Amino acid sequence: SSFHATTIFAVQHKGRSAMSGDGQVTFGQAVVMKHTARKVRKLFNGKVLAGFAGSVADAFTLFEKFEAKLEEYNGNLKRAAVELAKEWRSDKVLRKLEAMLIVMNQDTLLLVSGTGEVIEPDDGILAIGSGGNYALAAGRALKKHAGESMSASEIARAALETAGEICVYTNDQIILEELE
Amino acid sequence: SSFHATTIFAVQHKGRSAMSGDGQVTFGQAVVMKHTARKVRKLFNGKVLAGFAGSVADAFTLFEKFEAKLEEYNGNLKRAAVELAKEWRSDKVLRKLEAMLIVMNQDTLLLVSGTGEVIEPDDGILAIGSGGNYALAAGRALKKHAGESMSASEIARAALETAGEICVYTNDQIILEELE
Amino acid sequence: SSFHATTIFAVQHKGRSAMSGDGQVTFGQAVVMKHTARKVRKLFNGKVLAGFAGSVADAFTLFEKFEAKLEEYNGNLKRAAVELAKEWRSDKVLRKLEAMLIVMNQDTLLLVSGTGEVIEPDDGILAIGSGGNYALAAGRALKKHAGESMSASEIARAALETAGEICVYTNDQIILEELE
Amino acid sequence: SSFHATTIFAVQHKGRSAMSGDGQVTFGQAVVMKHTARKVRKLFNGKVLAGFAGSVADAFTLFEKFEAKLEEYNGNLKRAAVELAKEWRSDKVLRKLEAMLIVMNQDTLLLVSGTGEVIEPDDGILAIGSGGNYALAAGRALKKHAGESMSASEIARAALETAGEICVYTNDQIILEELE
Amino acid sequence: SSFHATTIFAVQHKGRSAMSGDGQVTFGQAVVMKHTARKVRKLFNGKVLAGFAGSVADAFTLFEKFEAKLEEYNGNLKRAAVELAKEWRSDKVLRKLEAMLIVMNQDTLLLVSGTGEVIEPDDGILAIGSGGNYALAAGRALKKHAGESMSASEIARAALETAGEICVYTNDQIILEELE
Amino acid sequence: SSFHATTIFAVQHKGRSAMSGDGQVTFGQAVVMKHTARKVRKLFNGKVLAGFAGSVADAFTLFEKFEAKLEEYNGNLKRAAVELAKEWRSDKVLRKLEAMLIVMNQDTLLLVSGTGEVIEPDDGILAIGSGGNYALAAGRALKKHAGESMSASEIARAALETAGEICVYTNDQIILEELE
Amino acid sequence: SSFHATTIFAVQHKGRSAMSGDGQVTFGQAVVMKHTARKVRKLFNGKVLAGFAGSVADAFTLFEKFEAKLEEYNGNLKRAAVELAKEWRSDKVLRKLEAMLIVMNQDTLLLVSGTGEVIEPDDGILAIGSGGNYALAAGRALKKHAGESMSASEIARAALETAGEICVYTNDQIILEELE
Amino acid sequence: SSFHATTIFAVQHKGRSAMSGDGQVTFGQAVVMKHTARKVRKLFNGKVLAGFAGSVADAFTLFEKFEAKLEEYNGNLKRAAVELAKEWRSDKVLRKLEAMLIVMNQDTLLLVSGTGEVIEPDDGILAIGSGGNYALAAGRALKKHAGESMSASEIARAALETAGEICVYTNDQIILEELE
Amino acid sequence: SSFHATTIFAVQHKGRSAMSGDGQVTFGQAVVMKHTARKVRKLFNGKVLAGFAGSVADAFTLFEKFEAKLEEYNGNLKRAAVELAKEWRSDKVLRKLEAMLIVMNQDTLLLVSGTGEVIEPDDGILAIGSGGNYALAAGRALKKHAGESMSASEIARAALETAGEICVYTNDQIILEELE
Amino acid sequence: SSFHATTIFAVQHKGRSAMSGDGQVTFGQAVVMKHTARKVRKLFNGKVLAGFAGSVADAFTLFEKFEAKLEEYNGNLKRAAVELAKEWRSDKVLRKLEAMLIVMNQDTLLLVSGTGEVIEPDDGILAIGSGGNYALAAGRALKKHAGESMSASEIARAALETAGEICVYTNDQIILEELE
Amino acid sequence: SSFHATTIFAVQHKGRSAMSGDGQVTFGQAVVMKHTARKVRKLFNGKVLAGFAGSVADAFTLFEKFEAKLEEYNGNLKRAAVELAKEWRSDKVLRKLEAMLIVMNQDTLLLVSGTGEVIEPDDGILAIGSGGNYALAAGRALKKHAGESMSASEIARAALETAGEICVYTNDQIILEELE
Repeated sequence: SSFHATTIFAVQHKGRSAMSGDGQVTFGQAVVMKHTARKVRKLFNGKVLAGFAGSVADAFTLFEKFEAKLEEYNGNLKRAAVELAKEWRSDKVLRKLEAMLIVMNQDTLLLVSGTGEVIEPDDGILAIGSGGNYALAAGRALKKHAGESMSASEIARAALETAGEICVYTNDQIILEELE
Repeated sequence: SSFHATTIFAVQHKGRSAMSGDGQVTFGQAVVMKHTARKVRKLFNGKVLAGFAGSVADAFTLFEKFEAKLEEYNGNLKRAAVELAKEWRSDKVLRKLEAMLIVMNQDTLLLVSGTGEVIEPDDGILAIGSGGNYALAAGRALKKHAGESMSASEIARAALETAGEICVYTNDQIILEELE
Repeated sequence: SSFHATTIFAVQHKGRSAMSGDGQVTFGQAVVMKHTARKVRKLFNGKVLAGFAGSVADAFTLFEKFEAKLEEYNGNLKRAAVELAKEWRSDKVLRKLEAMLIVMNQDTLLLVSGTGEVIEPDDGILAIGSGGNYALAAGRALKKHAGESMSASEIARAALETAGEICVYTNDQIILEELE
Repeated sequence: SSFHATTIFAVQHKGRSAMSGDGQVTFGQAVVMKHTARKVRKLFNGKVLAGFAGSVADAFTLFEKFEAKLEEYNGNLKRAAVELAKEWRSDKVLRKLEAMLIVMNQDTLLLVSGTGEVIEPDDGILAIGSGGNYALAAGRALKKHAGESMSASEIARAALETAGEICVYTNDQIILEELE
Repeated sequence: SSFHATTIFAVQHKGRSAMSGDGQVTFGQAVVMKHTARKVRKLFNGKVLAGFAGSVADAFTLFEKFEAKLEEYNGNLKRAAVELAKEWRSDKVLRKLEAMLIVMNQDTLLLVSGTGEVIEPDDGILAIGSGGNYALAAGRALKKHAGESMSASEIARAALETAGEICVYTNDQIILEELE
Repeated sequence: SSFHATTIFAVQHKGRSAMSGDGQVTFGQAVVMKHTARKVRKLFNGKVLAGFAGSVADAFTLFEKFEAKLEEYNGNLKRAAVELAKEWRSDKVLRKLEAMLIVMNQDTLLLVSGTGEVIEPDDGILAIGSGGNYALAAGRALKKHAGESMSASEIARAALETAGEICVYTNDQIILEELE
Repeated sequence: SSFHATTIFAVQHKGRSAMSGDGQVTFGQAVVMKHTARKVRKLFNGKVLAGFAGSVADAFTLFEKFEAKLEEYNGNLKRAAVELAKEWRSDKVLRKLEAMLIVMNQDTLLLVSGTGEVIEPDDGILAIGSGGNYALAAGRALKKHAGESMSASEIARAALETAGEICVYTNDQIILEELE
Repeated sequence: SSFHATTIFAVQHKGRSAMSGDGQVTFGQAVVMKHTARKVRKLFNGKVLAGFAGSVADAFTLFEKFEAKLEEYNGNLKRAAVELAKEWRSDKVLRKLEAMLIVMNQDTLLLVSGTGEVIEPDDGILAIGSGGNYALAAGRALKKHAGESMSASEIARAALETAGEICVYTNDQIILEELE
Repeated sequence: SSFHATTIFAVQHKGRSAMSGDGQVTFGQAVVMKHTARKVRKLFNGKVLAGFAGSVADAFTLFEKFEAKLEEYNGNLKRAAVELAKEWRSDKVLRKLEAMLIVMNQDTLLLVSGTGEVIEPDDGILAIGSGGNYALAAGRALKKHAGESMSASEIARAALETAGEICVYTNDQIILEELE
Repeated sequence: SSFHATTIFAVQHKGRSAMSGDGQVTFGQAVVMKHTARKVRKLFNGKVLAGFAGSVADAFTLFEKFEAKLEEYNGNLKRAAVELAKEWRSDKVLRKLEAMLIVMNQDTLLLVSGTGEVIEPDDGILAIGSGGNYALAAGRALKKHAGESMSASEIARAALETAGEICVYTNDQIILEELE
Repeated sequence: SSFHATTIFAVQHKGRSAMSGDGQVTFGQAVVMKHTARKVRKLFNGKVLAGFAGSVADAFTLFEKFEAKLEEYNGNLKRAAVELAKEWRSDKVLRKLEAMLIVMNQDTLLLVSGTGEVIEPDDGILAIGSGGNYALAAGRALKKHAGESMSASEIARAALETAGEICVYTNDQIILEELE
């Protein structure tokens, strides 16, 4: 069989911008090889958060094509988001690729898919990978519910946390990133 | 094809005991026939909450065998929980049956399965049916997070709410039940 | 292969109560054997409308069990609806059976299923068999939009009409029934 | 799994020409990621309406090839329709592509398919994406029945409306477009 | 593998009543064991034609249950048709049974199915077994077309004839039956 | 799913040469998008009838390669028939292509297949697409049977007619073509 | 579905060398389109017999490559046999191809396969296509038993004959060929 | 989907006899409902250890039949082991059942299976449920290597420990049992 | 069928660095062809250990690309690890390839996958091929428990040992390697 | 998954009568639970050898029904062989049963199958279970080849031996039985 | 379907070097086309035995690439073995290829696989194709057992012999080769 997605969660609340992801590398059906991996990077002079879901070749790889194209247009996510899609959708080797890409900036927030989708969350919460939905369900849940009572940073941390709790493919060691 | 599960969520917080479920009846792949159904009943002189997931024949049906056996032992869920399992696990017609049964009392809380399982949630949250997990992920999420800030009743309401929001098979019209 | 469901449509608007169904008997993949069949009967001194979907054995058969139990409780659809569910859900031969049952009265309106479901449409339109949805779509659509502009009888007629238009399994010759 | 088609509906009644589509982005089995998206664009100095179904790469992408070839022949839809078919049908990457294209003009109206089909509705209603039929059913149904009673704009709106009602893959927020 | 259906064709034109069937026994995928078999019998003092499709146990077997029930009601096909369905639909061993039963009388004409269907051809042509459709397509074809120019008897003969000509599972040696 | 074949029927009787086809565009399982389409063209100074089955890109497309190669040999169907096969059989994009091509001339008559077959009907009747066989069964049926009593033109018309009558994927609006 | 192989049979007895094949063109599951086709040709100044099985493109096509390489080595079947194998086995389009090739000369006798096999029958009977074995069975059987009693020509004829008898895919009209 | 086995491990080293099992109740694909469950019981005046794997109905249920037959023969595991096999293997409801049974005594040690197997480990380690092997691997491994260095109790504990490490279906909270 | 992975195990304890793998070559379902093979090589002036899993072509092959890129950056595993990933992940022929690569150095330790993953075990044990987990289970288990009590070399040896015990795909003859 | 067959080999040479079988209990795909099991018993005052293949419930179970019926006829294997078949073939629970039964006497030798076969080896060698064929291939091999050079007893021993050597599901610890 | 492997057996005993293979060409499921074929060749001035398994195109083909590369290194099997693997593993057309290659020399002995394996039998016996295992089981069997009592040459002969005896896809006519 294959390696399982990592779970990754981005959220944007009261103008803080945040991305949490697990470390759990779940190989095969059931086996776990590692308990920690970095797939949330900081891109472009800490201006963007991007987490990928996938293999660190694929991972690294996409990332730069997002860079390249971010410079290639001086800060416009949406634009570069797109022009990557095009690039990803077309490339033989990545077009087939399963996972997605979470990109966000100071302002705004994007799902970006092997398949050439690019998605914009109405409510400032995006989420990918194994437990995705579970954390999505945590995210949206908290924001709606203890927006005032908690933070950006915090809400995301927690997303993941809940995930690992319902979710076999998600684990307690969380990486956390925010912009300034 | 078949009718989809309803989603139902029970939770027990700061000694309030609560069960929310959607109404959405999703027939076939995609079609929706109704937007309201009662599958959360009050059982045994408002002493127990029980929601089922399923068909109201099956529904009604199980319910009474839980009654019958609740009287048959003067208030002991666990006991009756079990002795139903036995009964359900064995019966030709219900043993095959898909969904589960959420039963709770003043005190405590149980999953009860066609298959003769009976389950006890460490953290006082149980959840069944379509969006289950999504609401489970809301439940556990809130409790952990705005326990103080919100209620029994409330937390459950909301579970469902979030569900319908991620979940195609779950819908906004929620039934709510609590004991005293 | 098997014979295809017939399409049947019931609706209830400004106090008239109505059931339209096609005649198309579509055998096998593609073949059509007949262009007319009656599966909408009048039941219980023209007090109820019921159409079934299925085989006229199964058809006849269910119908009487719904009779028997309608008398068995002096006009209560819902009640008898149910008690049929029970009976159908249990029976070896009818439990497995595919199609559902539309039953409505002066007052009110029910889906009733081999599976032990019994369903109540918030908005007075019910629909079964091949083109079903197509006509549910038409139903639903007419009422919201030309409630004023058209009738019970007429709205039902049309549903089917539109069905046979999109749907290869539904055909122009429609049986129409109403109560008084 | 994959993202679900969006539902799009075009219709043409008493000389107004109209395109409605939902916003529901339904990822995976059941999950919903967004509630709004634009895939109905205005093309060629607001002379044509076109909605696509698909991914905004694929979306964008097709659209321009339909531009390019619309100019390439000074207003002839049908012509360009075709010549696109050809181009789409051949291209490695778009040929396999799932969804279709609705293109209409002042005058007339076209389905255009990855497969090299190009389709002309006898009755001025075309329809794509998830709930499609549901809304085609509504479309078709409205026009036959409340042609008089309602408009272009309005009939299209409603289609979608009814869709989101039966259909779990279609949602209430509708984008509406007409030409002059 | 299994033995293939025989093809059988009944038709009723200008008040002559006629049933043709092939002899071809096609075993396994491709093999042919026999070239002649009688599955068209005369029943009830040459009052009825009945052909079955199937095994001559099953064959013989059904036949008598049609007899029995024909006497059991003094000439009413429809009635007995039905009451067989019931009987066939229910019996463990015949309910599963694939093929159908063509029954006709002086007057009228019926398909009768393992599944408890009973069918009435609007246009006085019925047809079962391998080439069914091909002969159905001959039948309906001729009647519509050289009604005047040909007979009952004749039209049926020919049905089969055409069948064997398009159809691998149908063969030239035809049995022919009519009533007086 | 996919668009269904159109049905098309060519026949050659008492030296008249004729091609009928339906209009029915059956999309998806059951849905119908259009009720009229031209896929029977006149080719080569009304010297040849050719109907295709398929997409009008594919359609148009094949057609010209038949033209081109018909000129390329001054009237010899068979020859050009073949040399197309070669061309079609080899081309990546059409070799996979499902449907076939009916070509006929003043004299004679050919099936021509994506797969590089080229076929010659002993009896001057060819037929493709959805109801094919049903009309084939009508064709061969009539000719054999009311050759004298009817025409080229006529026999073909009717083919289709019968088809739509047994066949869900075939519809009453027929296009008719003949040479002089 | 696809067209069915034609059955072809070659045999070599008391120094006569013989190839019989049917004419039955069996399209789709069950349908028959033609009753005659030539796929047994005479090659190389009536020095070789070869029948193919397949499509007359593929047919023609292979044949010439066997020509070309027969000249390419001045009468050596086996040699050219092979060198064809090579060529066929490699070619993208013919490698995948289903059927095989029977080639025989004055002297000797070969099976030659899309797969790069080349086969030599110990006992001078080779056989391909639908009924093949059936006729190989007949072949083989005749020679062992009425070698004396019958001929080359005759034994081959008969094979096919017997084929069309057991086999639905094989038919009575046989093409016969021998060398001098 | 279904609930996942719990992992249970028994081992027997330097005359102590030991059973460890996790608490993880893993429902569905990925979900976890509980983190604690007891399926290791003490049987027969703390004379036997037995853990089951399964549902606490099935669980309870088997257990007693092993009681009953343990008394039924005054301490002989193997005997009763068997006679249970027999009983389990035969019973309609338990025969199909998935999981196995670990039974051990002062002396000795048994696998016992729904299938009528009864197994004796040469080396005193037995193991069932989700992570099983993982822990059998750990078991086996510890004993061979740190027999001296560690205990009964301890070796068993650890097995599970290591399980929950590799295995997503196994979790940290371990129930531990030994006899005297 | 195919040849089975060989089992390979690397571990790193108290600064010794170790790789054990079996010799069992298990062809087909059940068959064993050889009992010894070398797929653990010493790389880069005995500075690295690497074992592959696979075919000695694939084996050899990968190995050198890991050489080449190890030189290509003067001792940095991780770096070269990656740059290999890239290369492997991309290459048509190696990308599809099943097995992974274990690479470790004086210092540190890597999984490297045809898929473009590159993995770092928190606890210094890595493991591939047939029995893998079994030995990972043993690995992991030994270190936690008899770290003190045993060595690098020894712990690795044993892993495999235990493997061949549970695992039919792993066998007693172990190749052992360490660096200095 | 399931437990794998044991391998068992019976052979009869120069009037010695012998049965060898492995011990290897291979659970699941790959896992091995035990290395020794007795499934070769001596029956009927050491007059018969019988090995079964299967579960020791099933095992024991069959055995006695062979006993019972052996007494029930005073020494006639064949007879009792048969009358067991009947018994086994019919019984609901054993008729489904996979493995077979090797029975032999002073004289002669029998395969006896769940399915109601009873088989007699021409050459005095029978063999069942995992490696069957491999040992069968050893058996027949030796006898043919070093009949003189080796024994009954010996040849069988060895069978198994070879098996475990090619065969993953067969292991070195062999049980051996002979009569006098 | 396809042609079945030939069986081929190489063995090396007391310094004689030997390769036996059957002739049986088993086509399709069950059919046999030929009873003799040479796929064991002598290569390189009778210095090497090589048998292939497969098609004589593929066959011949591989063979020379083994030659070429054998010269290309002056007698080193292993080396050339390998460098073929590389070549075979990579080539589009042979990499997919099923069977293997048995190569041996004066000294030593190799399996060589489409997949880029190259294998070395510990015990000087290799075997490929249909009955492989059966003869493998004979080979290993005899050597172990009547090494002294029989020869190289002999042992191999016999392998095959036994095969054809258990094995449907292996036949009595054996080709035998040895070096000097």
